[PDB]
Amino acid sequence: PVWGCASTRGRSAEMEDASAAVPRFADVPVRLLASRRDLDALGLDADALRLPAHLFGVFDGHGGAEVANYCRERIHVVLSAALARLGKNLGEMGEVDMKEHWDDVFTKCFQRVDDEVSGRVTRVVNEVRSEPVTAENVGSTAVVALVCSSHVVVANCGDSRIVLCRGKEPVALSIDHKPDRKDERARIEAQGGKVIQWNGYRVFGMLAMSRSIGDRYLKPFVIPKPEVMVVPRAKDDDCLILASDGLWDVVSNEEACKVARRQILLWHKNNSTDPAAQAAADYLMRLALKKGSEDNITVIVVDLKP
Amino acid sequence: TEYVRRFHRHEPRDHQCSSAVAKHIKAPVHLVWSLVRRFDQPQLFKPFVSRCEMKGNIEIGSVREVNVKSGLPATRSTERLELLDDNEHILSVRFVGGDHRLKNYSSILTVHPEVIDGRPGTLVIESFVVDVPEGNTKDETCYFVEALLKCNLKSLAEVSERLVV
Ligand SMILES: CC1=CC(=O)CC(C)(C)[C@@]1(O)/C=C/C(C)=C\C(=O)O
Ligand SMILES: [Mg+2]
Ligand SMILES: [Mg+2]
Ligand SMILES: [Mg+2]
Repeated sequence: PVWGCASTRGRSAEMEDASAAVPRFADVPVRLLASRRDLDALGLDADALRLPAHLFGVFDGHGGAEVANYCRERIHVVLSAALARLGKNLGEMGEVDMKEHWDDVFTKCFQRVDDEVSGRVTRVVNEVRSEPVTAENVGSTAVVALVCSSHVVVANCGDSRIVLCRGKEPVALSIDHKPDRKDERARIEAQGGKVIQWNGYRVFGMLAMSRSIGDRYLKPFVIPKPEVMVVPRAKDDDCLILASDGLWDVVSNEEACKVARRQILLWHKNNSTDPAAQAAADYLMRLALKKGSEDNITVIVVDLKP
Repeated sequence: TEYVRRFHRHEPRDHQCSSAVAKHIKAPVHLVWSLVRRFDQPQLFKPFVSRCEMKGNIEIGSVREVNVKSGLPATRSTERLELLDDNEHILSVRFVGGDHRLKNYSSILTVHPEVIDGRPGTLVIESFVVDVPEGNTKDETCYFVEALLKCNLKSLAEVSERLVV
């Protein structure tokens, strides 16, 4: 247990946020983490080695909770299977650039779950299902962080956010897919869509994000293509924070980091999830409530120090 | 378009915009109308409606308070029944409240008989006039309202077609 998770309906009537925490959810081929020539100096073969990893995910649903739930139930399974296939294929490739392969695995994973939600591919239920999971106006953000001893790999889709706290300073690991972002607006308008400022910048004046799972009623303008970032860990790292807009709309990255560092430190000075990280997640959830957040609030804190 | 000039001609003032959208439904008129006419249950076909509260029986002047699902720029709207003609199959509504930005929104929805693939079908036409909110163009307003109404009609068609074989 290296994490804590806090969640609340908040001032909203229904709960449409979800989150996942799957320890040892898959084994990461070491080729995606080190080079062959780097492991051979030790006498080890990067192709055979496997590094167990954990998965943490935040899914801000909208128009319903079905898509955030489904993401919470499927992304880690699909991603585990994909990392197995990629572990096999990587043994027959020779030294290539791994970043491309992280993008490949995460992009195909998200796109896969999206096609399942959209009824475009048949899925298993142990039996098969092909009808869409839910109505076409239901969708969900999906920010997922794979953690292992060496790397933190992030796949972001939507307006949820993950912030890495390093050396008492904040480092953003995902960039919100707000439809007014230059590249996002340019891509939407190039495809014939329109971004309208209607209580915020929104796609066709409706959805205040440009990428998401589901929402097949706004395709191809809203896409499930994630932004991936491979971040090597450092002994100077403190912790990781995933959360829905219900936290970042009223709290900043700086304050979130300062707060999380303080909380974990205080717990360790004063003494299933991890008690310290859980304390940080509860304190951030209640801080977002105290700052007047009217959305569902979901927060995950991953402790990165041993 | 012969129906548009008879039931859907608006005279939007200069600070307004007006438009329409249509949808072919592969179902009989009486079924589609039986769904639309239920002024107290718009979530029967309207996909963005989470709840709807209306008191008393349905009559001209009835007001319903509608809550919409997340993923939209507003959360509630207050609407009044202005026209409910069962003989000509006409439904007209006006937005009198809400936390949205469609002030003086008026919509006219008509259901006409049609022949789709040599079988009985329905042509649904919904038109509207609305005030352009500050900081937006008439075109922006129309793309917004048209996106929403296109969703509404598509959903209506799926509900209707799912009740006829
Ligand atoms: C879904 C929707 C989005 C808004 O911003 C306004 C409002 C709250 C009125 C709402 O109902 C509007 C619905 C519309 C335009 C037509 C309808 O449903 O007949
Ligand atoms: Mg939400
Ligand atoms: Mg937000
Ligand atoms: Mg939210």
